[PDB]
Amino acid sequence: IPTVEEKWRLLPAFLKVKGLVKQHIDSFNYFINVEIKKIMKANEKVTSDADPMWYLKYLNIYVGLPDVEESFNVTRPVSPHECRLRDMTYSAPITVDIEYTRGSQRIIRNALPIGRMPIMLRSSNCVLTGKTPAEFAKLNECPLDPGGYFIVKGVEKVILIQEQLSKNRIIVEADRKGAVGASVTSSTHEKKSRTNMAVKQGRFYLRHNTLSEDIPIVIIFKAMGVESDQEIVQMIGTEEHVMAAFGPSLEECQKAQIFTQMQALKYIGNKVRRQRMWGGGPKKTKIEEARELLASTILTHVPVKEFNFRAKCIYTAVMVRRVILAQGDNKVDDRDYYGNKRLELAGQLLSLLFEDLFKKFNSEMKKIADQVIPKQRAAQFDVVKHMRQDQITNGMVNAISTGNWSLKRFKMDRQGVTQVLSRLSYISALGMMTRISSQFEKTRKVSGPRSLQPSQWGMLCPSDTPEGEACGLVKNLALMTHITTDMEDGPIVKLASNLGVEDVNLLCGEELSYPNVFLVFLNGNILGVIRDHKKLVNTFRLMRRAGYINEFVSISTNLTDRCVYISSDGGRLCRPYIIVKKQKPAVTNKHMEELAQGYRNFEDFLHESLVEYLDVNEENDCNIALYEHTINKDTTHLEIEPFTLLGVCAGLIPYPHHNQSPRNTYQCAMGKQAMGTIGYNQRNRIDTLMYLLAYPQKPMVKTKTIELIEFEKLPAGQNATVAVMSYSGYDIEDALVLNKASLDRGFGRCLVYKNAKCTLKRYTNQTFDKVMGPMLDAATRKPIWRHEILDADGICSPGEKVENKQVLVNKSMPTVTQIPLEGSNVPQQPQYKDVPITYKGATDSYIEKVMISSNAEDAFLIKMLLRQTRRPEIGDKFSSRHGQKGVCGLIVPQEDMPFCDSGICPDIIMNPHGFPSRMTVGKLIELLAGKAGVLDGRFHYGTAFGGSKVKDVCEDLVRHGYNYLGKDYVTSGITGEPLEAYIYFGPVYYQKLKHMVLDKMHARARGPRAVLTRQPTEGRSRDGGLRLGEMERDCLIGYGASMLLLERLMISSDAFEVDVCGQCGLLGYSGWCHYCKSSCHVSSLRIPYACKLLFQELQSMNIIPRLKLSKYNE
Amino acid sequence: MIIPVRCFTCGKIVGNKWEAYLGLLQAEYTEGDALDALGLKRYCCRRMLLAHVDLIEKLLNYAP
Amino acid sequence: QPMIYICGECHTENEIKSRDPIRCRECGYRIMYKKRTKRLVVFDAR
Repeated sequence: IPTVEEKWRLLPAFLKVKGLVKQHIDSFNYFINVEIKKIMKANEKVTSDADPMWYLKYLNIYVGLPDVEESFNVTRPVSPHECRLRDMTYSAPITVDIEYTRGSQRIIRNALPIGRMPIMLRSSNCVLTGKTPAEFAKLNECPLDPGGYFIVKGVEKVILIQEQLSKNRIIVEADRKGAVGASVTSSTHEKKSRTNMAVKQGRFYLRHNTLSEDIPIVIIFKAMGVESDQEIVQMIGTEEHVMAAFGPSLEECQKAQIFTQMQALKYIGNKVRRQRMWGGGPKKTKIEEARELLASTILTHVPVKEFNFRAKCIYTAVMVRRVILAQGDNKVDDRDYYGNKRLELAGQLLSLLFEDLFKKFNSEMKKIADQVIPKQRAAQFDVVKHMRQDQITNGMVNAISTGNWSLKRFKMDRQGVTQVLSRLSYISALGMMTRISSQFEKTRKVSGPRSLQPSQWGMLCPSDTPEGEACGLVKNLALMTHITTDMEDGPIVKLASNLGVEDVNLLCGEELSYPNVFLVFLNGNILGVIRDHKKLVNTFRLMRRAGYINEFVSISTNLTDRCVYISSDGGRLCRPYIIVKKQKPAVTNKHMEELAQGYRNFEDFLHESLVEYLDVNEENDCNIALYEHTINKDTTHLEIEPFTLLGVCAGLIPYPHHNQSPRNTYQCAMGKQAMGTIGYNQRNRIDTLMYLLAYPQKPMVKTKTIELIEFEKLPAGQNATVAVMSYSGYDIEDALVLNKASLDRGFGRCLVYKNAKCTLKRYTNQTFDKVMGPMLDAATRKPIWRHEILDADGICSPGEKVENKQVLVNKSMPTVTQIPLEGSNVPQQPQYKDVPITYKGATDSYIEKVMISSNAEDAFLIKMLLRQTRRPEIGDKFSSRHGQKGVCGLIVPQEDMPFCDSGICPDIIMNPHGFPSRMTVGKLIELLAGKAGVLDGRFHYGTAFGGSKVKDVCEDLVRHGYNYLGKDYVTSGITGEPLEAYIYFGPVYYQKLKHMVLDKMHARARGPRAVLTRQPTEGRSRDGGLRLGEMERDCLIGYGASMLLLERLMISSDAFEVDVCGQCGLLGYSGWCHYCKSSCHVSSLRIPYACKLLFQELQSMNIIPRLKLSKYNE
Repeated sequence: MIIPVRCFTCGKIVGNKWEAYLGLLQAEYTEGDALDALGLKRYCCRRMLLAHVDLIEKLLNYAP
Repeated sequence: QPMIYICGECHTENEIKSRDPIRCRECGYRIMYKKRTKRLVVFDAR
């Protein structure tokens, strides 16, 4: 109805088909769908070199879907449970039919698995799409899981999204010294780096991918002959400065010599470094200037794809003119600009791996074919020998698991991509998803690309930063920001040939002409001539805006340079925007009664020029407006809503207005791990740190973006009555006097689970198979606290407080006690060195579930729900929704806490010392809309850039009997009379984080220095406790007291007075050294075993062994 | 998961008052007035019902 | 001899002993949840 409601109810309109996570699933859907067939187009067709041509030919490779549909879970259909318990993996075989060009003519077209696709959970092939929260029972899973993460041997592995810069694009930087035209192109294959440079005082050369040295450009232009060097100079430019500056290079070339192509190019014919592959050029003895020019078809190595070299000529001649930035000292082009950074995404990496694994398998098939010639049999290519099937399985799973997309064709052995979903709630289950990870940033500690550039207002969150090392380097793609995969360049080629974009083979170096705006970059691909940018661009927009070409094809019109791009390639961010129609937003204030109830079915606001999709570039053209209320009549697009730069994990604060930026960074880190209700699965599943609560409460000052997450059905923190009050010296630096009698009445339980996995192996020769079962059953504890609490069968114990290093499970462990060769005969399982699985911490767990989850191999797991209800104590972690992370200072009893007049006494207590220097005024308000929303029954909103102001809330508090300001009138329990100054109150929403003081119980009894690795108890694997590393002993030695330092030395790890010297003596006895008992060479010197290990390990690597003593006395 | 029997900071008994609202949200008072016909005249128990998520039903949907 | 093998997918019990991997009667269903036991565990009710 109003002017406003339309633009704030476009959210459930687009958040269904392409929303907040669904870019992951969209990309991988396409990559299952068609791009695998695309890679199939790289058919075999070469395999029979020494053969009567028995080529294979993939008829149609689909992900289990050539002629088939139900091949999408080919382990006898299996849910994600039966993949998160049995630890199995999703699997759909990438089946295919093959077209033997067989000389025995049996063209066999059986559907052959080629491996297995690890299907992204909830893709358009999984069994969890198009199903209701009732159908989500037989599949054991929530309806509202994020979805989009893989199944890696029972471990949820998401794929972080990288930020790799654009291909096909010049990068004309400006060093403090000189200009750099570095066109780092590609062909989906390799990082080819055909960079130009302003090398030596006006001297231009090409650090090509290979070429042995720096090649003067004018000779390069000769290599694509434009030999009339007049044409070189006129093409580069026509003004004074350009001609003069370029002059030196032509002068140097001519002074060398001016020849055509058949000479002066042997000057580069032999000067080529890809000549380094003399052995890689076995046939075609034809190798010199003319022949690296024959192989100069690949000396494209750039987007422009011609055989007559005029395209590469003009590319170099716009390179050479956009490196001389007309005295390129004032002109600067910056790297970190999200029109340049194009997101390669989980699916894209999987597409690289599709390509490379099919090509690797085809290469090994080719090798087998090229060795099988002596075989006079039919199985030169047959399916039976074609038997790497289901081993692309291992490649894919290794890639997704180890995080290694190890490659050869693409020049990247990337490690560090895939991670495990931090299922501490569903808040961090999303925050883990929808995360973008940075890239090279040449010196990552050079903080240029660390501050948030203004160049993605919208598309990346402002406040989602993990303070520390990954600040500004791991990024939450946190909202409405839709994403593009790829297009077809054809139906822009047609509109270029039509719309007034000439063919560049009709003109020469007129291209310094200001009417002739002549960037036409169809995705880097070459260029288009014709003038009239301000008509081509505008009619192209107003043609896609009316049902034609797909609304993603952004086009920038910059005037500093003659920039008119057509970027229709992948990695592009996006956003929706309301079309202003240059006078008034085209939603007409009455689309609501279509935006909500009946029709305009939806996304049909994209087929009507009503709301449209931008990029970064097109945002660099347009002129947006925040609200309608302040449109000024020159605006091209309109903001749907302000609150979607603050995104899914970051739009959890109430009133994120008023906080600082640091405070919202703190909160949007803390809120992730905070103990919460994982959802609906919880009990049916098994997983490590299921940090539940037991009595959680919905937020109560909520945000319109808390609803949209659906994760306000699953709130992560208790909703706590709270004062603002200073009790007695324990509160002080963000500490909390949480009263007992609310810990008692259940405020903030925990249900810390953990997980023991008795991976009961099997072995080839000897067997674990039958050997299960302790229960010796002696007298004391049937038998003993070794095997006291297991069961009849020693496996399970669903409900018994198994305590402090009892047995959770044991197994006699005969693994290889029989030697696999003809070894000892007697070890037919009397040789069990039993390996107990026992450990625990200093409190009782309670075995709650026992699992015999056994995959197809009998490799018995024992999954176990070791639940430990560690309710809080002095030291536990709180957060606040405002990066206000206090800790329980005291724990007071009920009767001492202040009571207002009604009878309310705090649960939590803060002191008003976290606010005035952090300035979270988003908390003095949350306690207004709590106490005003409950005292009235309401359920309030403070939403980013909207909310509910202070005046209406104040009047609500008035109506149910309190201040405008909600400041109660408290008397003090301790003494029994009114506090002198009033006391803030009302509901807060305290989250209860992980990282308590019970998971952090650690201490060390003794540390010696061992002999095995000759180490003290360093860090973990020996005990918990300390680790005096670099800065720690740096402080230790920096004291200023002599034998305080001496004591630290004498007690460091060990000070054994072993006997060793130089004069016929070594590391041996003292009284009578069997090494050398000369009886005059007894030393008994204090020394840690580390120096002795140095002695040993340097015996192999010879070095001067000085050894001597001196008198302590006079 | 289930209803706190006591208002963590009040004392009042609560768990007796969840199968009345699911019968007083269909007499269709405003929540603020389904929680005045049952006694809750303070902050506390208003939180302890208005804010709680009965995961009991949805969890038990597939318990076995 | 005990029957401690429920199946969240076949609500029935086998305890077919070792060298018989899991199979819940007539199916794979290798997702045994094992029954609780009959010891009178004591809880501080606090």
